[PDB]
Amino acid sequence: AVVKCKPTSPGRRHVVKVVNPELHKGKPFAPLLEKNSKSGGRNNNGRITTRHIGGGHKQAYRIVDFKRNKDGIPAVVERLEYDPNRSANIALVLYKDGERRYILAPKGLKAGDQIQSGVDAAIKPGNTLPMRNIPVGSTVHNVEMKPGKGGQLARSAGTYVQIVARDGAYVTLRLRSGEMRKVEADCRATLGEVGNAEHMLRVLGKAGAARWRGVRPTVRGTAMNPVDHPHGGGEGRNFGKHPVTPWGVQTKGKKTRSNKRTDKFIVRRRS
Amino acid sequence: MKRTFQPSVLKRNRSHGFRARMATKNGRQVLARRRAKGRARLTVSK
RNA sequence: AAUUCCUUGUCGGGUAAGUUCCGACCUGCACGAAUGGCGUAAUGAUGGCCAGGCUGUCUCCACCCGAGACUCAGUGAAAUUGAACUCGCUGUGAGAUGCAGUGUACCCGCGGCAAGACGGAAAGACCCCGUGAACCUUUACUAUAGCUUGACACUGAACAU
RNA sequence: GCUCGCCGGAAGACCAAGGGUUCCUGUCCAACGUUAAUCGGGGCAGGGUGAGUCGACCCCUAAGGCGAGGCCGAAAGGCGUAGUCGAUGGGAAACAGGUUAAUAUUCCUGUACUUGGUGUUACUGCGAAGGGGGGACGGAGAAGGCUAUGUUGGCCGGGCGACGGUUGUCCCGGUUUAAGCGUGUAGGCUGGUUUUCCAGGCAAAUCCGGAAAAUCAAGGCUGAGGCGUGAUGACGAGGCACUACGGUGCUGAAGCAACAAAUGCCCUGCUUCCAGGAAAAGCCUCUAAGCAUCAGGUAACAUCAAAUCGUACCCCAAACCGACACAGGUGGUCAGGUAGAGAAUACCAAGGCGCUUGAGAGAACUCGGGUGAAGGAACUAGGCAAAAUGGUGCCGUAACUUCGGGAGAAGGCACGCUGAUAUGUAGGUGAGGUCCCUCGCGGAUGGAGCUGAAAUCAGUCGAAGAUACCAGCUGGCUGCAACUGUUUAUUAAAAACACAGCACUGUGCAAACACGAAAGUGGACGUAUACGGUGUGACGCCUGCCCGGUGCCGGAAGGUUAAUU
RNA sequence: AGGACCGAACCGACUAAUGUUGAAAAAUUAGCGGAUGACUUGUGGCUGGGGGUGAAAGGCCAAUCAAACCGGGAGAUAGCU
Repeated sequence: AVVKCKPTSPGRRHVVKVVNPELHKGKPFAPLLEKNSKSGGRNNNGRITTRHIGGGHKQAYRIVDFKRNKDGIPAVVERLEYDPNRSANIALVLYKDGERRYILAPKGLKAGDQIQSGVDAAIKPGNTLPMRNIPVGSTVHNVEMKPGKGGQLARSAGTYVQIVARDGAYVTLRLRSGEMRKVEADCRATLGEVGNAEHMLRVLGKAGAARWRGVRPTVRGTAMNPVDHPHGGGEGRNFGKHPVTPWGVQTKGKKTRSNKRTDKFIVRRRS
Repeated sequence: MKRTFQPSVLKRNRSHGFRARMATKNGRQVLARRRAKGRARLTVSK
């Protein structure tokens, strides 16, 4: 639920919380946890490769099952859990054979709801089937780009793709970006939308909240000196040049997709 | 005032010790130059 | 106006008196709407202004308590230094302890002051010069990483037009 | 040695780091010590550091490092797998007392404990580089139950006062005792037990997980402290003999209770919140391959072993970092009394110091402070500095406002001591006794004793009662930035930088982008409600006109146009 | 509950005076700010010079920074003193 805190202090005026009492108020499933050490945006050479990353709260990685390859075995949802490694919530599901796994929580999946994977699974939210058996025009998430490797599209809080066509061994998809991409008609997809839609309405309200997420402050570039950034300096606020990345790239319309390897699955790139 | 030298024998030996010098091509050249010069203390080991 | 050169703009407010401050006028030298415009409670070791209280901030300093300064004993530096038997004045040579003229002045210390010795300190940062540098900028020149275009190569097979 | 003064949340005590004999004794005073020096962290010599339980080593891993092969790279070399290193973390066990000039949880006394090896006996399904469990973990907050510790009383011993009084409701001192073993409490968590079955845990599994039944509710785990034992002991204020007045043998009384009480323990708990909170081993179990009148495993007893290195001393400092015996810097632990909200502050205890030049004088001037007639910002760039305000409780409190604030707005009244209410109240604590009982560290009742506010009334002293230290000046107008924050270490703390928020734009994942000749890595074990870049900078009302120029995104008829031919 | 309030430790460094061959190659004294957090701190680790890091000052990178230090090219060159 969305709730606006009261202005009892500067820093709580504009904070907007996304509270969900259905989430588990306890510890997560240990067998599906792993160490996840922070990097600070630094690579094996110790150099900052991605700026504005550092600090934040300690996080343990939940082993989420993006493949959903346990076919023909029903699973019941035990509880919805909070996952710090992603925007969406996860669901601890219990299979009939006694195996437990984590999955992305769809829109209206609750505790006790049954799910199933495979070609003979029912068309209901949470079930994962190859897009060959998914009716055209339906909404899915956690879509595979290559059969058997795992879902890669529509995994965020409230994301979803729409199957708009199915020509042959391929199917066409409307990605949340507006891109019209086509993938093989054997890649698995999960029915429904990822349910944390209110995640977008969240308002951090203060700088420290971003530091909790591991986001370090962003220095503009006009505030720097020319030795540090093209936008550089000047006596006062001058900025008399075309907007440009560090390292000299436009950043205001210049397309930088230079793959040319797929060049086939794209139809309606976007906009 | 906090000065520059804050001693730590562990960091001393790991940074300038014998095995740290013998672990790289250039560190081994340091010892060669100090041996040729005739240094009595090749390193900061002990 | 953090923006107004003319300029202390004009009027009003506040003061006995207000180049600042506040409120209006607009004649905006040269505001202006995300290099954001106008407002804005709260916040600020933030800038400016006005009051009460408070006072040695001041009128105008006085006294007192301590640490130094002063004297004795012990220890014992420093910058500086061409050499010195190292006065004033006027003039001279371009602002004189040292030249000319003249005046004054017994020899040597101690405590104080800091006008001068163009005092000490750092081969002036201003200025100019050097066919000196260094970083920075760009539609200065020449290049270049990168990005990108095509040809050939890795690279073949048939079919149809 | 007698006084005085200073620190006492340290200027005391114990450590790490670091240093490395500065430790103790004797001896010496040239140099070193900012003076003298018989003294010294100085010189010379000698002596001193004793561990199965402390720590390291060791077992285990984090970040990260190295890295067989391997991938990559002109060479050097780079990345990285299996692995192997790497604490700042996890992992078995010792306490008290006594003792040296200098060491001790290390020596001695007493009492203990842990992990292994071997052997004997008895009962036996043992076995992993594998599986599972466990280890294993956040912030804040809330009390409750305890202890350390303290206060008082009682008890024991001593004392009867340099000057009035002091045989009493007087004064001084002491009233200490551990680990371990046993008990398993306050309180916390969890429903247990048996059988059957199973797509899971890379194969298996009696283990974990899952499913369906039956049977009982009392089962278990964890757990401070207390009590008992340890302890007919040790310690013990003080005595009796030796007593070089440097100390040694023996003896050595009381050794209880109540109250208060932690930031420490129960608590790795409980509650709650979002930012969602290490790993591995030891340890407990499961079996596989394999081994079974073996080997191994379990328990008991006996016996052996537990090596090696460190241990002195300083450690907020004269011994470390600062060239100095330098107003500096330096992480952790212990945390007494009175007042106090308090680790502030003042004065004290334990304990430790008076800071390595002194003496005298009592000018100017400087420094650091105190007071000040009348005036009260007239000073000055500027109320710079100084002065002033200062506490608790009650009353009371404006514009404006994002309705939270503003606000401790402003401003006003009362604060001491004594007595009474009440021989010490409300409250808290809680004994004996009584009753119950699944007969226990139980419950109920009971209220002794102890402790103890706050308020009212009356009276009383002083110029002054938040009397000292401690301890907001306040209000009004306005610019800038929303705010908390960040910044030129060493002349600039700001209106600058961040900021939440907003927008544009890029990016479909082998993402864009970045570090890299490359491999690869980060981005991200993320997937457009995501990520990167740019600008703006809470919020509120808004964000207008111009695409000629430059750039960017698109497009095509044609022109022009490289290598090549 | 709080990048909440007052205020020690702790972390900072707004004002003034002193000091300026200082006690100190940036401190002392009196006040000052933050003080559950974008906090602070110990230990160890990573990032290496046209590079790092930077809530951005051209700041910091061993008292040195508009391109560290050491060595070398090197007796650079100096129409200037």
